[PDB]
Order: sequence, then C-alpha cells, then structure tokens
Amino acid sequence: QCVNLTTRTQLPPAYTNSFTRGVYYPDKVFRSSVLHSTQDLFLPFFS
Amino acid sequence: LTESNKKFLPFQQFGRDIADTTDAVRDPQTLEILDITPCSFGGVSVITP
Amino acid sequence: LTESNKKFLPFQQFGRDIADTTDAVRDPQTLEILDITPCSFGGVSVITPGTNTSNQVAVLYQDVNCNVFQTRAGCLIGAEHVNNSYECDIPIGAGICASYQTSQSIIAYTMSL
Amino acid sequence: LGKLQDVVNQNAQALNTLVKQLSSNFGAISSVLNDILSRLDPPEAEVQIDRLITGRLQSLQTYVTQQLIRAAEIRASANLAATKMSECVLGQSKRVDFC
Amino acid sequence: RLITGRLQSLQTYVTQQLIRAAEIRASANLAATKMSECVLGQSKRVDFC
Amino acid sequence: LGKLQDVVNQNAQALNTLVKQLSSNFGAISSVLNDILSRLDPPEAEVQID
Amino acid sequence: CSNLLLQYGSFCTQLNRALTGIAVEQDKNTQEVFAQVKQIYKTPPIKDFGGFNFSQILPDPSKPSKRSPIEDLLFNKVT
Amino acid sequence: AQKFNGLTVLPPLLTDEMIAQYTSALLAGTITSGWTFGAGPALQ
Ligand SMILES: *[C@@H]1O[C@H](CO)[C@@H](O[C@@H]2O[C@H](CO)[C@@H](O)[C@H](O)[C@H]2NC(C)=O)[C@H](O)[C@H]1NC(C)=O
Ligand SMILES: *[C@@H]1O[C@H](CO)[C@@H](O)[C@H](O)[C@H]1NC(C)=O
Ligand SMILES: *[C@@H]1O[C@H](CO)[C@@H](O)[C@H](O)[C@H]1NC(C)=O
Ligand SMILES: *[C@@H]1O[C@H](CO)[C@@H](O)[C@H](O)[C@H]1NC(C)=O
Repeated sequence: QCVNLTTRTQLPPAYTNSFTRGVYYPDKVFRSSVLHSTQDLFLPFFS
Repeated sequence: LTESNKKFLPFQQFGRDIADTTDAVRDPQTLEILDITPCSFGGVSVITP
Repeated sequence: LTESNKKFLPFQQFGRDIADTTDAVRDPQTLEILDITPCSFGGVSVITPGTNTSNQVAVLYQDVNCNVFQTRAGCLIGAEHVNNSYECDIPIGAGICASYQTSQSIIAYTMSL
Repeated sequence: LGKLQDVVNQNAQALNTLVKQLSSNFGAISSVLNDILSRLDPPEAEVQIDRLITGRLQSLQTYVTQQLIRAAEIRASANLAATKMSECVLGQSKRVDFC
Repeated sequence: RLITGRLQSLQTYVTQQLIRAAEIRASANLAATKMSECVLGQSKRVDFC
Repeated sequence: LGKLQDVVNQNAQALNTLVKQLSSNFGAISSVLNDILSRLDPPEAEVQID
Repeated sequence: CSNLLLQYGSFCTQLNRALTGIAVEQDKNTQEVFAQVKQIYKTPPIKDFGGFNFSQILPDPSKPSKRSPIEDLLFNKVT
Repeated sequence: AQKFNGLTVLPPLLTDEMIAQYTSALLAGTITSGWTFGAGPALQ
C-alpha cells in the first residue's frame, strides 16, 4: 500500500558540469600497454 | 599452454596483445593464467655443394 | 546555379565540358543558361606546435573558400597572420608556413629564403 | 634519427595492416573461414570461401608491390652510400659539395 | 563489383604514380648532384656537365 | 656472365608463367572460354566468363 | 583453402620469388656497402697520432661489445 | 579542369617566385664569388 503526499514549496532542479566521469570497462578482456578504441555508450566529458 | 607471470583482474576471462590476437586465457576451474603460442612452422631449406 | 556568359544554339537543352560532365543546362522557364558547379568539399588539417610547447591548435582547409586568414592554400583559422617573415618550420604550402612565436600564439607568415 | 626510423615503422605498420586484413569479411558473412564451414551447408559454403580467398589475395599483392618499391629505393640509397664510401672514405674526392 | 573495380583502378593509378615518383626522385637526385658539382664549383668529371 | 643470364631467365620465366596462368581456371569449372561457350549458354555462363 | 589455392599458386610463386629476390638484394647491399676491403686492418696500439684524439670512433676494449661509443650511442638512439 | 571528381591538386610548397629568387641568388653567388660561397662564406 502507498499514500499520497501534500503540496509544498520545493526547489527547481539545477544543472552541473561533469569532469572526467562516466568511464567503465567496455568488455571483459585484458589489455596491457595498448591504446584500443571501441564504439560503445559512454558519458560525454564537459557536458 | 605455458605458465605466465602476469596476473589478471578478477573479472576477465580473455586476453589479447598489441597485434590483437587472443594469446592469454584464464583457466576457469583453478584460476591460472595460461598463454597461447602457435606450435611451430617453417621451411625446409637445403644446402647443396 | 551561376549566371553564364555563353549562349546555346536554339535546339539544345544540355551542355558538357572537356571532362564530359554536365555543367551547363538551359532553364526551360525563360531560356536562361545556368552553369553547374559541384558543391564545396575538402579535408581539414591541424597545425600542432608540438608536445610540451603549446596546447592550442589551428585548423586548415585545403581548397575551401571562407583569427581567420585567407591564404593561397585554402582557409586558415586559429592563426593570426603577421607581415614580417622568419624561417618557418611547419610547412603549409604556397610559400607560407605556420609557427608558434610570441603571450605566445600560433602565427602564419611568408617564408624567408 | 629520421631516415632509420621510417624504414622500420613503415614495415611494422604494413605487417599490422596485413594482420588486420584477416579481420574483415570482404563482403561475406564471417571473417574466420572456420565458422562458415562449421555452420553452413557444403554446397553454399564454397561461395563465401571464394570471396575470402579473393579478398586476401587482393590484400597480398599491394604489400608485395609496396615492398618492391621500397626495395628499389633501398637499392638506390645503398648504391649512393657505396659510392660515397668508395670516394670520400676510400680516398679523397674532388667533387665539391658531395662529401 | 563496382567497389572492386574502382579499387583495382585506384591501385593501378597508385602504382603508376609511385613508379613516376621514383623516376622523379632519381631525376631530382641527378639534378641536385649536377647543381652541387657543375654549378657550385668546377667539376673534373669529363662529359658530365 | 651472371647478370645477362639472370635477366634473360627472369623474362623467359615471367612469360612462361603468364602462359601457364592462361591454363588456370581461377576458381571456375574450366580454363579455356571455348569449352564453357560450347557447353553452356552465354546468358548462364556470363559469370564464369567474367 | 588449399583445394582452391591451386588456381593462384602461380601468383603465390611470383610473390614468393619477389620476396626472395628482395631478401637476397638486401643481403647483397651490405656486401656492396661495407665489404670494400678484404684485409682486416688492426688498430695500432700506439694512440699518438700527432695530437688527434681517435678514441671516439675507434673501438674500446673496456666493453665486451667492442663498439665505438659513437656507434653505441647510435644503436641506443634508434629503436 | 580535373578537380570536379574529388581529384584535388596540392599547391607546391615553393612558388615560382621563390624558385626564381633561389636561381637568381645562385647566379649572383656564382658570378661574384665562384665556388667560395658553395663551400663556405662568400669571397669576392
Ligand atoms: C679523447 O676524448 C675522450 C672523450 O671521450 C677523453 O676521455 C675523457 O678524458 C677525461 C680526462 O681525464 C675524463 O675526465 C673523461 O671521463 C673521459 N671520458 C671518457 C668517455 O672516457 C680522452 O681523455 C681524450 N684523449 C686524449 C688523448 O685527448
Ligand atoms: C570448481 O569446483 C570444484 C568442486 O566442484 C572445487 O573443488 C574447485 O575449487 C572449483 N574451482 C574454483 C573455485 O576455481
Ligand atoms: C570567397 O568568397 C567571398 C564571398 O563569397 C568572395 O568575395 C571571394 O572572392 C571568394 N574568394 C575567391 C578566391 O574567389
Ligand atoms: C605589415 O606592414 C605593411 C607595411 O606597409 C602594411 O602595409 C601591412 O598592413 C602590415 N600588415 C599587418 C598585418 O600589420
């Protein structure tokens, strides 16, 4: 079960800037001392 | 399948090299890192007097 | 569709060139001869001062016609043209190079022989 | 050193390109020739293997031509170096602005 | 087949241009040697300048 | 004389290699085009001829 | 692949012969460049050449390689 | 022309004026110094 809330004064959402964030492993392989480029969904920098 | 000296991060099963060739695969049941090398090949050269 | 200065005989609709490309067609509405020119294209180029010297770069166009300086080797942006001449190091073409000189910014100048 | 580095870098990148050419299907449905043989019927499998061999044979000829041109350039440079050795090193050369 | 034929024509043009560039390099080396010897001094090589 | 013999042998071997390459099928069902023309119709045998 | 390779084994022979010729040509290049003399001349033990210092181009016995320091630097500079 | 089909030409690094200047400088050196300027400083 759930209940409803009441109207109140809230704050508008703000916008911030990312700084070298949103990088993960695009695969499950081991790569040492190489520069490998892949096409995959990531987070833009300075967005 | 030789015995390697390089450790793998505990989420990887494969492994490649600079030339993009699968030459290092982790054995799944005891977690050893083993390298892959082609057996041998070459040519039969002969010297004639 | 530019305005031509050559007229056609009153029985033709098309017009070709030496390279056998349709580059001239008569407009049927008012019997006006209009040229055909292919739309602009080319390749961008990057002028780099080098590693551990600067960070900013300049963008060079090969044959596209347009801070911004119109060179004889296309369009150069990001490099300020200066009238004096030194010995150049990074070739561009048509007798003008680019270099990083005094802060300090990338400049373009005619070569000194 | 510039002259001694290009002759190695070009060969290394040509070998890398030759390795990378095996990763392309050349318009077929697979890159490795084992998958099509182990997955498709023998009569139809002969038209993808033919595509693969044509693609790799086309790849193997441009490298040969580039190596032949590079070998000709190396021969010219070696002849120039041998003449320079035999003149400037093995005696005194009267040719101005040659040594 | 259009891509394959165009690639063949482009490769033939590239090989022809490379051969022409090698010939141009030989001619330019000969011209540079001639400028270094016959122009930048007097050359003792008979029937060369 | 090594050089003259070598260049003559290279030219002769290249010409003989071309002649024997004329005897190859290049993945087709025959080498000579006349056999394919006589045994198969030109509308169907166009791909082999090509 | 080998069963289809007999239609292009002649091209394979041509490319193999071209590679063999390139290899033997580069092998002959070193003979035409460095093998100018057939007598190996030993450096004299006396280093008094009127004041000319030749230790930078002559080999040194301090290292097993017996390569001149200029030559060793050249070897180390290029990869 | 031959540039409508993507076959762009590259302008030369040295324009004809610069090659003319180089040839004139070489001519002046070879008529005022001989071979001294080709193997060191120019000597009148
Ligand atoms: C010839 O040049 C070499 C330079 O490599 C000289 O060797 C140096 O000599 C000084 C003087 O004692 C030493 O401090 C250096 O450590 C030496 N360097 C090396 C690399 O050995 C050598 O002395 C010179 N010989 C003559 C006769 O002038
Ligand atoms: C695999 O399972 C066996 C038992 O089934 C176990 O003894 C062995 O340690 C396991 N290997 C691992 C966890 O790497
Ligand atoms: C480039 O375009 C401008 C405006 O479109 C024009 O004035 C100028 O003449 C053009 N440059 C050339 C070289 O035609
Ligand atoms: C360079 O100096 C000349 C001298 O008359 C002048 O005409 C020209 O405008 C100057 N160029 C710049 C960019 O200051």
